[PDB]
Amino acid sequence: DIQTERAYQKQPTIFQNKKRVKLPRYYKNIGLGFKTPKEAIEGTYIDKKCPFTGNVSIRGRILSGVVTKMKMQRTIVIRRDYLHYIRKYNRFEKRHKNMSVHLSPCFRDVQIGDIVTVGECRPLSKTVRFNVLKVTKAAGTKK
Amino acid sequence: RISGGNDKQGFPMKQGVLTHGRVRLLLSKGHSCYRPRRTGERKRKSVRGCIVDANLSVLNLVIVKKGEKDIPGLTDTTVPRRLGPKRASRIRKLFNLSKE
Amino acid sequence: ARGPKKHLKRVAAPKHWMLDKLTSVFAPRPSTGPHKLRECLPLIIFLRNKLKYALTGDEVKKICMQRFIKIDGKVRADITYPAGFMDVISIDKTGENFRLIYDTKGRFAVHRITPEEAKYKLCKVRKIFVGTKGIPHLVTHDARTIRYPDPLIKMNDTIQIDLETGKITDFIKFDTGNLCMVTGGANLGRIGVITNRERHPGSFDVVHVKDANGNSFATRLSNIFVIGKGNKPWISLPRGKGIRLTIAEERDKRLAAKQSSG
Amino acid sequence: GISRDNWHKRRKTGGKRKPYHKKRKYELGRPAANTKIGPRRIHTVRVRGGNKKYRALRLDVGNFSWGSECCTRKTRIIDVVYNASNNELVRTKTLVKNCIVLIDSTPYRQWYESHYALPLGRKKGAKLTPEEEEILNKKRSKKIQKKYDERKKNAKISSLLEEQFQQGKLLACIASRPGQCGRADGYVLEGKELEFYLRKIKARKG
Amino acid sequence: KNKEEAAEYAKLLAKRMKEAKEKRQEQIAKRRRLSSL
RNA sequence: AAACUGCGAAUGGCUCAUUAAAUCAGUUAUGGUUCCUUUGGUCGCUCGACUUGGAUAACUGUGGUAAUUCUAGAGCUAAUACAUGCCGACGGGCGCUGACCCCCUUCGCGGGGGGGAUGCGUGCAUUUAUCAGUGGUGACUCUAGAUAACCUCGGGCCGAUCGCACGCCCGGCGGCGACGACCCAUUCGAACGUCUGCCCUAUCAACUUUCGAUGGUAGUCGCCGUGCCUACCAUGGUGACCACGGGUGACGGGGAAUCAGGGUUCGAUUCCGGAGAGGGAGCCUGAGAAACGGCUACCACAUCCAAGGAAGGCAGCAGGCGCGCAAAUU
Repeated sequence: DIQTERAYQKQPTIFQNKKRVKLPRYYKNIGLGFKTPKEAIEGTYIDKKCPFTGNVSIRGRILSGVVTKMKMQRTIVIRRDYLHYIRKYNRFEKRHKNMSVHLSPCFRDVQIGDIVTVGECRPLSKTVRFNVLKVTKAAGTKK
Repeated sequence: RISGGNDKQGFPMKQGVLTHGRVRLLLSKGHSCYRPRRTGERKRKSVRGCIVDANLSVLNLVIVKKGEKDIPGLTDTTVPRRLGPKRASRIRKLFNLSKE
Repeated sequence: ARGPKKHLKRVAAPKHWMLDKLTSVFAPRPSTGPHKLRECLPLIIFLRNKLKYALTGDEVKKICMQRFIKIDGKVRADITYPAGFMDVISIDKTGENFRLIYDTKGRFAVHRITPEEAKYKLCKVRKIFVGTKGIPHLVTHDARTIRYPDPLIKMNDTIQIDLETGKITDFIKFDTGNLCMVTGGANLGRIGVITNRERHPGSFDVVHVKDANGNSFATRLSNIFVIGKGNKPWISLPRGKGIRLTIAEERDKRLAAKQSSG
Repeated sequence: GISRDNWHKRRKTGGKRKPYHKKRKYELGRPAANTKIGPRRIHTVRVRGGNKKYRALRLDVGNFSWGSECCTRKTRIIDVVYNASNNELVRTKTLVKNCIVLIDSTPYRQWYESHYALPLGRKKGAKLTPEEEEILNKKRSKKIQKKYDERKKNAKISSLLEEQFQQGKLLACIASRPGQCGRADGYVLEGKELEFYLRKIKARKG
Repeated sequence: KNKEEAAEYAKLLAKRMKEAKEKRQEQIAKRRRLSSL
């Protein structure tokens, strides 16, 4: 499956050339009461940006939003809808911000509609400052 | 020994610049022909070359080899060395003092 | 700006100094030191504004350079030295000794003490780390880095330190029931027993504090000190005892004192 | 100069910015070190905060490790073999981080032979004729030879290492950033790492 | 100063290692009491 | 006095041209960074000279150019400038090495349990790899420990520094400071990130993208996080919840005027933050500058000139011209 890229793919912590006569996996608890998924601990994949099996640290803000697009490699677009109070008219207007968010392949069962929970981490890329922390599937969607 | 002097527009020579005209040179601390004012200042001056032409004001000449003749302004009167040594080691070397 | 600021505008100065707005454009910018800009009381402001020995700032030069003012144990010849919380200002020729503890109104009170009291101060620990060769180091609120502290001293405790040596004597654990001077926010100067530290992982931990009169309030943990075991404080308190009697109580207690004293 | 500015770049949306300020200093770029194989030329920089940074421009020695059994020795780098960045930074013999380099083995071979007392590399028939390490394959007491034999139970080397050690040239991976630190340190490839990189050398080469 | 502080902490740390072992052995004596209760 | 050295000159002051998710504001992060200074740690932890070396300035002398805060040659002479380097603590530890050696068991081979010379290496910082998992977090690939090495000649530290008061001690021991110094911390910040918030415009409806647009992977660069930049990839990213483009007599805000309650208009202007020093650009020094009462070009303008050359930057305080309806004392 892995070693698709030009360079070799491995976790930088775990050393895999102890002398013999399966690769042991590095993982950590993310904190803030979030359970690390079994897939992250069990998995074969390597992703440096995963908040369970990568070099990224989650701190500051915890947001949530509906998944919109799962198009490009290892990241998705969430869409955070909110109601901005204009005071003159004592009314609200429906606004949205759609942030790019990195989606660790420990979360495999994700569909466009699932309410994803994200945590602020160091800038992964030009537009991405959030990794995914857990996934709740859209209300009803089981079949 | 020719130690080099001034162009007839006044611009000083530059030790090892290897031309006969004037060059505009980006000078710095630890250079000839340039005293900097601010720490790190790096002005662009005119300096005359090292090749001696008939396009000079004054040459600076330092006589190394003492010849036959006495020469009336130079070797007639001796001016004694204004200051003597200050550091203890230099005094110890001058007078040939021991280390006890 | 393209480098660090060296001035401080009088109107930009922290409110608790109680500098006016007609003497000058500038306030004294505190010299870099143990305490923060917004939390320190500079020496000049403790000499010419509060105690009123000096009149000008050149007077404070003529007092501090004579090596009389001994802030927590050591002589200071810097007119803008940041004296801050719990620090002991010893003016030796008058035989006077002051501890910088907050009045229940935000400002630092002038609180005189006994020289026997002046020998020690009380320091909130900021953090603990383990130094170069398993050596436990210990950083306080006035940055007094202490090597080899007692191992039962944790992050938010206090330590009664002797000024003449700079060694710990006794330490108050951050536990529920212990006295608390609040050293930040709206509740600045308030005194009361710690009731419930409420943990907020990733965010700031709020800490409820019940008063001596029962007027319970709350604060962010970072703004909270501990001054005593249970109800008994380890310092002498400034008059009012960190209660903050209300504007109505202040008014009728001014009226009562204004008539009764005469 | 050569700038490291976020503000010269188009926004997420695709709309392009205007500069509100001119190039700041703290957005330095500096030209690439582009360090080569050769006799040591390490220039120093002065960087943000009056700190030093060691521009390697030529670098040959490197403190490479042999993780399998913990030893790490200063060794001469001989070639750049493969780079996962560019195919040109192999043609142009440029040491960068995560370069694959041929290094000498003789410090590692001297160690292996001065710890396990087993001739490693070295074809059959080809003896050590000068009599240097024939002395350091024998000549113990009773219980010291016993200790070496108890240790010698765990001296099986991999087939790939055993083949590389024969040529006197191991494959190692630069873990340092020679342009920054001025060192060409790293680790010797073993196992599925070495299988992967030998397949990539074989893929590009033939 | 380095030597005296090291010894003076070593005696204080020793004292708190005896306090910690008495607390440890009390909670393992409570495990022997939860088998007895 | 001068002069070398050190420190500052990156603050203050001025102005508001540019700038419309920028700036700015509230709100967090820095477990992603840097930090002169102060403050407190640390500063015989390394097992390996009672003080060293060459200058250079001020000074004296010889000048040259029409001219500059221009500088040249010569003769001396200092350092907390510039280098260079010990003794001490210091005697030994601790890891490998391993000659040699004593004992117990087997009649003996063998297996264990003790001392063991010489040699190697050793501290904090550095860079890489490996092993175990003191104190700490909500979470570290944290801090600390162990191993193996490295340690740049454009070079980390480990004090060749200076003052007051003088003493004790059959020559040795010390007080009160000053300055210096690697690293940790602290203060002062800075820098880049989080969340949410901006005027008019659709006679601007699709825009961005193999001269990087959004993302992946590996480097380079950078103080560090990041398409910041390179190489190979993937085809993304944004928009009728108004993107994208254009305009603004647009620096943002705290605030100002008006005012039943809602509002409307203003904010160049003394506090905060940003920006710029005629326009762009590049850089030296330094902890901090892409500095302009620093330098280097180009463009525009303009000064002095023996016509060879040199010097300039008031959107600092005054003041002058010009521009204007419009604004003060060299």
